Amino acid sequence: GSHMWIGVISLFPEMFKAITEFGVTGRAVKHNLLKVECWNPRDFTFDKHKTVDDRPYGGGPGMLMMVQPLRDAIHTAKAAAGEGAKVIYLSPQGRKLDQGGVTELAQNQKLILVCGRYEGIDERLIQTEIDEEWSIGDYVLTGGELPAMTLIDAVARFIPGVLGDGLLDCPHYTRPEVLEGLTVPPVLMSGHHEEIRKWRLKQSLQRTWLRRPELLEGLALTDEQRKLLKEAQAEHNS
Amino acid sequence: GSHMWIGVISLFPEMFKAITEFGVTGRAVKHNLLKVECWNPRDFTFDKHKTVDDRPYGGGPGMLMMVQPLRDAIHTAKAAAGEGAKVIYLSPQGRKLDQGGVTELAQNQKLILVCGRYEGIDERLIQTEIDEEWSIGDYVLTGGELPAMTLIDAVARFIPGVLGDGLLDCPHYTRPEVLEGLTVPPVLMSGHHEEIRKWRLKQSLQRTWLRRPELLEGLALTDEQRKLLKEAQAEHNS
Ligand SMILES: CN(C)c1ccccc1CNc1ccc(C(N)=O)cn1
Ligand SMILES: CN(C)c1ccccc1CNc1ccc(C(N)=O)cn1
Repeated sequence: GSHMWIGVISLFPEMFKAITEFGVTGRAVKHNLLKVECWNPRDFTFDKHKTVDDRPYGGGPGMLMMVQPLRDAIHTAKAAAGEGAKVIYLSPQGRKLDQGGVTELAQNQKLILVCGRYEGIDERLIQTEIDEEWSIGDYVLTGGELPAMTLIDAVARFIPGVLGDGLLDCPHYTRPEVLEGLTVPPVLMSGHHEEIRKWRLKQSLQRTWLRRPELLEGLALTDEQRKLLKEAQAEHNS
Repeated sequence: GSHMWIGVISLFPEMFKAITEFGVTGRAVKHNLLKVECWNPRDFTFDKHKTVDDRPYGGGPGMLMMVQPLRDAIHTAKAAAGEGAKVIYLSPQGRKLDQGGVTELAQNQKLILVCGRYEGIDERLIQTEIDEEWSIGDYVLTGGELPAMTLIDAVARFIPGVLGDGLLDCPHYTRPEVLEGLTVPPVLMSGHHEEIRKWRLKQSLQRTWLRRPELLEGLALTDEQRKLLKEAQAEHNS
């Protein structure tokens, strides 16, 4: 339907089984809502030892991905994608991912995700082959595969059929009714649908204010949200 | 040595093969620098259908993780860890991970990572069993397993033997010397070690200023960094 195709360039394509074989994303793949197709630069080498790294000009302790096998793998993925695939490189230098960015990326029917290893890739391939650079957060990983899988999982939630507002989630409770002396809030047992809705929203506002108050500055709260937030801050200050 | 033990509670422990079987983290596991041990709540069920989810009090469309199998799995992991393991729950409601937070977390010799599925876990288990909540970024995933693997990979880079300053990385170049008409900066072929160091630092300052200027506000630049940043901004404005 609104299915999504994701090409992946990675030296460790088997890592992607973590999303393609399990849970909600594994079901999306099995039901053809999400297709994930991997190309490995190692298969595009020609020397006897299948070399995929190379030395940086200028010296330094690290290696980079070797240009030729990576470029050839990218070209093959682009040819398989046909027209209109956006090519994304995952790196700490990229645009910081957030939920608005996920929903932007989810608009593409095709994406190609390039997973860097070693110290990364040659800057000229970014210029010539990459459309957008994205980061999953301000921290350093050993390769771009976990960022690519994170991005796939986040976008997959927007594909119609895969599943069944700016604020943090409210607390949730399940059985039993008392757990190490802690009881479930009585409103949640009241059956009063509207009191339950307002309690949950007031809790989300309170938790957002206490934990991540900067997230509130970016929202235009509704009148109801403004009132419940005021109530929660009054209670907090009592 | 400074090895690290990470207990994981997950309904999909096989996802963790993505970090334990491949690349730098797979080597860390093989060489006993990193141990990752998984417990699955499904193995702590007692009904015929091995039920691991439960309905939220108050209604709503989602399910939560069932308390009893999850609590029992957590208790088993804590007993295996012995004393001093910090128990972390991965969620969007948690403290936002960044590199300073990774280095804080890397100080622990033992961690237990609880991976939520469905709409998450009962709030009272957070109160009774979880030490810290952490988020990998402001976006929603289908479970906490990719956040846990991201955290493991980021912390593993701090374990002595696993591998071979606030700014984004400089561009890097490898063979060939000309690539679709784009040449390598001559300084990197100069062999002048000190000119190369300064060029790389000036590029990191320039890229940080242009892409993520808020990161600069949190740094106390050195005199040399202040001078190279000034030079880069002068060049940019020429
Ligand atoms: C080895 N490095 C630093 C590297 C350098 C450049 C590109 C890819 C990599 C692979 N590592 C990544 C990738 C993404 C993220 C992120 N925060 O999105 C963190 N680490
Ligand atoms: C299903 N949800 C929303 C959920 C709710 C609460 C806990 C765990 C989960 C599992 N999903 C996660 C986990 C972490 C992150 C993150 N940004 O660190 C994103 N999603």
